[PDB]
Amino acid sequence: ELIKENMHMKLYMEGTVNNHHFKCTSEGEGKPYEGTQTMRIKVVEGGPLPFAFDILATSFSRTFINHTQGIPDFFKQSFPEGFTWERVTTYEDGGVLTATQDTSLQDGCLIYNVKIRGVNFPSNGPVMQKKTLGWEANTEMLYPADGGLEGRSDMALKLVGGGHLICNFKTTYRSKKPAKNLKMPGVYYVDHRLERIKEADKETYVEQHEVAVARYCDLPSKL
Repeated sequence: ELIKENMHMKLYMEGTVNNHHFKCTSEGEGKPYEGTQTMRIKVVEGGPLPFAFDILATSFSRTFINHTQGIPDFFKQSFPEGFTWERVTTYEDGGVLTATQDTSLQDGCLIYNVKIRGVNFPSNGPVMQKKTLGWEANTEMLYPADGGLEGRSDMALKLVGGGHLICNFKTTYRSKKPAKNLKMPGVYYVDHRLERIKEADKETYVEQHEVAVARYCDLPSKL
C-alpha cells in the first residue's frame, strides 16, 4: 500500500509563543503499524527559545498509531491525499497553544507542516521558567464529528520539584480524501506514550519517541 511497515518523515514547523517567533525542522522514522516513531528536531530560528520545549512535543504524527482489533484507521485511509489536524491546548495556569498541521505524502515520504501560536503562558509559570520534565502517558478519546474525527485529551506535565501541570486539548482531524471513500470508525481511544529520548544544548536539538496504541474499552457492559 501507500503506507509501508517502515515510513520516514520530514517536518517544517514555525510559529510564535508569547511574542517569540521560531522555526524548527525535524527528521524521523517509524513503524506505523507497530505505532512507534522517532523525531530528531532542530530549532533553526528563535534560539535560544525562552519557553520549555515541552509545549511543542504533541506537534511533531497520526499515521503511527496501531489500530488494534478492527478499528478503521482514518489516518492511513486518506493517503494518497493525506490528512490535516487542528488543536487547541489550554493549560490550567492560562497558557494556550493553538497548532495547525498539514500532513502530506510525496515520494514515499511523509511531510508535516505545522503552525503554532502560544498565548498567555504566565511569566512565572514552570513553562516560561523552564521547570518542566516531560509528559505522563495519557488516553486520548476519539469520535466522529461532522465528517471529521475529534480527539479529546488530558495530559500531565512533570514539574521540577515534584507535582504536575495539567493541560487539555481539543483536536479536529480532517481527511483530504472525500467522506464516501473512507470508512469512519466509531467511538474509540488511543493510549499514548510521548517521551524525550535526548536533548542537546538548552533544548536546541531534541529527540522524541512515541507509542500510540488504539483500542476499544475493555470493560464489560450491562447493555
